[PDB]
Amino acid sequence: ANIKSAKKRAIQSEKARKHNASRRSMMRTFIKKVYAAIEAGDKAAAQKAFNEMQPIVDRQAAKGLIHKNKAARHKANLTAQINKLA
Amino acid sequence: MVTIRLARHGAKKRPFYQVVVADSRNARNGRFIERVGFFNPIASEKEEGTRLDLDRIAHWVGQGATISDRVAALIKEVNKAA
Amino acid sequence: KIRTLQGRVVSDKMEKSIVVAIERFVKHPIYGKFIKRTTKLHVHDENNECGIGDVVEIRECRPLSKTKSWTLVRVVEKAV
Amino acid sequence: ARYLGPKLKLSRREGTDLFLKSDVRAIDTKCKIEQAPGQHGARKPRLSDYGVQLREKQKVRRIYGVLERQFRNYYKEAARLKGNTGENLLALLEGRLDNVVYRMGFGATRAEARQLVSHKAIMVNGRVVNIASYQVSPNDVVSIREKAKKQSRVKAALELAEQREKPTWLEVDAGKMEGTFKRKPERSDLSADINEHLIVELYSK
RNA sequence: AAAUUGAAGAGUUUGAUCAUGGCUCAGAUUGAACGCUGGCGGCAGGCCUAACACAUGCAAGUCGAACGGUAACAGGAAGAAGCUUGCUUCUUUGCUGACGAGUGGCGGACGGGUGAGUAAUGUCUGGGAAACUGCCUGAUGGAGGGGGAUAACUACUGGAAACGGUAGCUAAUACCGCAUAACGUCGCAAGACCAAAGAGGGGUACCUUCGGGCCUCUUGCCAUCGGAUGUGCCCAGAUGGGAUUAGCUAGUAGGUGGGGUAACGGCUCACCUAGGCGACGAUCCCUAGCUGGUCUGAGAGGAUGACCAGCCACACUGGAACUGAGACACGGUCCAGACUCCUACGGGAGGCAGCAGUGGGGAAUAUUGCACAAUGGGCGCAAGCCUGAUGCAGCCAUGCCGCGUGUAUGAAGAAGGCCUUCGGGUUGUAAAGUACUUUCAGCGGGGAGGAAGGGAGUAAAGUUAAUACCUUUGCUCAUUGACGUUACCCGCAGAAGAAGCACCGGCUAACUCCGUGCCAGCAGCCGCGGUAAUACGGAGGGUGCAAGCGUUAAUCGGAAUUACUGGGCGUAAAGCGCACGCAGGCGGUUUGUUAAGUCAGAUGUGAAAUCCCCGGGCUCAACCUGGGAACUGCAUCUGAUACUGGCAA
Ligand SMILES: [Mg+2]
Ligand SMILES: [Mg+2]
Ligand SMILES: [Mg+2]
Ligand SMILES: [Mg+2]
Ligand SMILES: [Mg+2]
Ligand SMILES: [Mg+2]
Ligand SMILES: [Mg+2]
Ligand SMILES: [Mg+2]
Ligand SMILES: [Mg+2]
Ligand SMILES: [Mg+2]
Ligand SMILES: [Mg+2]
Ligand SMILES: [Mg+2]
Ligand SMILES: [Mg+2]
Ligand SMILES: [Mg+2]
Ligand SMILES: [Mg+2]
Ligand SMILES: [Mg+2]
Ligand SMILES: [Mg+2]
Ligand SMILES: [Mg+2]
Ligand SMILES: [Mg+2]
Ligand SMILES: [Mg+2]
Ligand SMILES: [Mg+2]
Ligand SMILES: [Mg+2]
Ligand SMILES: [Mg+2]
Ligand SMILES: [Mg+2]
Ligand SMILES: [Mg+2]
Ligand SMILES: [Mg+2]
Ligand SMILES: [Mg+2]
Ligand SMILES: [Mg+2]
Ligand SMILES: [Mg+2]
Ligand SMILES: [Mg+2]
Ligand SMILES: [Mg+2]
Ligand SMILES: [Mg+2]
Ligand SMILES: [Mg+2]
Ligand SMILES: [Mg+2]
Ligand SMILES: [Mg+2]
Ligand SMILES: [Mg+2]
Ligand SMILES: [Mg+2]
Ligand SMILES: [Mg+2]
Ligand SMILES: [Mg+2]
Ligand SMILES: [Mg+2]
Ligand SMILES: [Mg+2]
Ligand SMILES: [Mg+2]
Ligand SMILES: [Mg+2]
Ligand SMILES: [Mg+2]
Ligand SMILES: [Mg+2]
Repeated sequence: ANIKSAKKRAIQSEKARKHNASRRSMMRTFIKKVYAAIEAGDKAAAQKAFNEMQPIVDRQAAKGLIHKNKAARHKANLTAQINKLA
Repeated sequence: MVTIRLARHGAKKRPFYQVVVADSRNARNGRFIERVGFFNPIASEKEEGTRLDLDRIAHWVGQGATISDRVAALIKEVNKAA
Repeated sequence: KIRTLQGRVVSDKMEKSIVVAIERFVKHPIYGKFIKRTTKLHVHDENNECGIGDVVEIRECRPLSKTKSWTLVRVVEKAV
Repeated sequence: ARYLGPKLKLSRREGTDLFLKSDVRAIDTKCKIEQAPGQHGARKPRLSDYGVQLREKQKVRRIYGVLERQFRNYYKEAARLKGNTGENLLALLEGRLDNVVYRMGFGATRAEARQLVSHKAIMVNGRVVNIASYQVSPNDVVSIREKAKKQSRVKAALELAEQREKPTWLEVDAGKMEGTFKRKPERSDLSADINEHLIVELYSK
């Protein structure tokens, strides 16, 4: 890039991209674990995974990696499925 | 940020500023929410040099609009003249 | 108190939905002769209670499908 | 931007006195007024209605020293104004500063009055006005400036002024060389051989 | 009170007439181009064609009051020396004023450009709910205690360069935990869970490791709920041409459920149902950015969308995501392509549809200008810095408006030219001469206004422990203008520096002579020209416009010649060969009811500018501007029930 601020913005955007990718992948991993627990049908294991997942999505939403609405939607969906499970 | 500022239309070497309330991002002589008076720097001294609808100005200021230095100067000068 | 349209059901072969035709008089823009114009709207019909030809009262709502944005408030007359 | 050529030629073409000379001398002692200018002036033209309309417009224009563009704008303004279109056109024409100066008699002719206006010799409300087409309004005071009041031509012109008919709607004090435009002149007080309705037709053909 | 007041025809078919009918002209307007000519000023305007390619220089930075620091310059402090004894000199010391590079915060998503695409994912009008919203603003509370790094830097090192690579070092308002938690999120509840950052100014005492702690003020950070602004989304109507395009559509149409989004949603899936659109024109093709508006028109309309403003789309072509409140991003990233360029041939760089400018295309469209003084915009406590936005200047008669190019007198009707039936007539008061003035240009002198502010001191009121600091309010001082030698005013000189273009057969205002001889030539149509041509060319005279005038191109008008207002069809162009008949259009008469159409009233809205009315300011006008009318519409509500419609009889 030709402009001085443009170069620095590109560098900062790459750094932020790597940090955000790490944290977002962590959150998605913890969600997919509870989805696999649901697909295995154990209420207890899925509840353990859900109550460990809950504090992390709220913190990432508060830190701006995702929206509060997205975190709340995830919590609502998982609670719905877990309660609807036998 | 809502701001109260002057939209200079006038003519060459004969400016006639129009006090307008607008989003600060829009261009100067562009989209404005509401006009609240006028100011003519050149004055015959028998004309109305500045007219300000202070009530609507206060309404928007209370809502949270900021004020350009020149609009604040105009408001202060008219209230001082009164 | 609520904006509303009135029309007749022209087709009900869809699951939980119906298409209603709203007809109105409009003065022709140039010539002037009042001409009938029709607007067909895909309407949401829970319970599929509307038969073809029925006259139904409709109101606008949120998008319910790709095309459905109106819901049936009441049936006015049915099975003419 | 102004007609500078011979003046009596226009009067000969229009077939009447246009007051393009001071008047001190009878115009028939200065030219063959009753004959059209040119090699074939003696022949008489069987003139069409369009011809007579054009001749009427040209007569008024050459009386007031106004060119076609300015006269067209005057007609547009008169048509816009409320009331009889021809009458307000005549009022607008008679409201020119040079015409007012000539009526008050500071110039022997409208051209001399126009030169007086142009050369910073006329004041309106104590302000120097140098534009010929300045519209004078009722209750205006037009005065000769002190510095230009000693010009011999104005003191000469006041005699011709007192020898022609005195307009009703102007009050002129010749001693102080100041005058008051009391009111806009009506149709009846100015000459009745101007067929303004011909001009109204010409600007609607 | 006012918001209108408003409409012209002519030539041409025939031996002559009336009609039908086409062609042509007279009017305005232009982002105009060309030809002849050309003084000044004000305002406005200036690649419509190649979104063709681009040399060069500028168009996005800012904060030391977030931080580590000191490369540079200015100090100081130590510090010896030249030696004049401190007049300087070298050397450290980020100790100070500040600041290159760097981390970090905010801003590059605004401002500016263009109209390729787009016939509806767009725009205009009117509605709506299922959403977000940096900075701004109101309220309510918090603001605890830790941790591991990484730039900068140093060392080594690859490459021609671009750009890198390995190893150590340091900091924060960078990053990550842990504590804390409701009116916040999830849930029916029960509960569960979730955050933060300091910095600056001053300081009575008091403690102190002399750093500070501590008090106070200002600003900053976190959470929730609002306000406003902006944005995303949904519906209806409107929004070109073609029917020598009649059928189109399988995520297509709907449903259940899962997933995804800030949000509803075939947005995406899995399955089920087999639908959806269309003659009220779907689909397909061609063409085109839309609107307020502009030109024209009496009006309805026709055309049009330059400049100003609102909206959309694009940023070499195609595609994609990331950061972020906001982009799938003009002067950001990655990939592909065509180009152009650097080379060590391995590799790389670039995107004027930003401002000037170059080449090219074309009939045709300008300066590689000055300034941040005013209005805004970004950062900042502020000073201030940046700003080809903007304010101004330069170029052009491109348009509109104004002004001058002299005024008066002047018959010997001079001379000369032209005509002459030879007497004269005409150019013509025209000139000359004789009087007068000096606008504008030229020279000299004065001089507004665009300037508000900001900085320093003072004083008073807050302030709190504090007459500190800071905020507000005064008062005092010296200052801030690109334009600019400004507008404007005063003085000098001298009529002195300044008039062209088209036409003259009829339409259409203005006529003769000479030359020419159906040749040369003219022409918008009718038409001219073959021996006296008012039509060709020259002269004299005249007519119309005027610093312009003519020619061409394009739109409306005239054109009632797409006729809705406002036309026709026996013979002039025009009644299908005839009948039935579906969709569609219309429908006898009475009563009731309905309020759909219709009418009345009210509300909201119809952005600003433009048009119009009454005024105001530039010496007038153009131009700028105040208030109003208007924007004939759309939607909602309450009324009227004659007419049309629905229903009933
Ligand atoms: Mg002019
Ligand atoms: Mg242009
Ligand atoms: Mg720095
Ligand atoms: Mg823009
Ligand atoms: Mg902490
Ligand atoms: Mg550290
Ligand atoms: Mg916690
Ligand atoms: Mg933090
Ligand atoms: Mg259009
Ligand atoms: Mg669903
Ligand atoms: Mg949808
Ligand atoms: Mg196009
Ligand atoms: Mg018409
Ligand atoms: Mg885009
Ligand atoms: Mg290009
Ligand atoms: Mg691209
Ligand atoms: Mg993001
Ligand atoms: Mg882009
Ligand atoms: Mg950008
Ligand atoms: Mg560029
Ligand atoms: Mg350019
Ligand atoms: Mg060329
Ligand atoms: Mg500035
Ligand atoms: Mg710069
Ligand atoms: Mg600059
Ligand atoms: Mg002679
Ligand atoms: Mg001068
Ligand atoms: Mg000043
Ligand atoms: Mg004639
Ligand atoms: Mg001959
Ligand atoms: Mg000819
Ligand atoms: Mg001859
Ligand atoms: Mg000829
Ligand atoms: Mg033409
Ligand atoms: Mg017509
Ligand atoms: Mg006919
Ligand atoms: Mg026939
Ligand atoms: Mg028949
Ligand atoms: Mg019927
Ligand atoms: Mg009936
Ligand atoms: Mg109704
Ligand atoms: Mg408006
Ligand atoms: Mg005035
Ligand atoms: Mg106004
Ligand atoms: Mg009825």
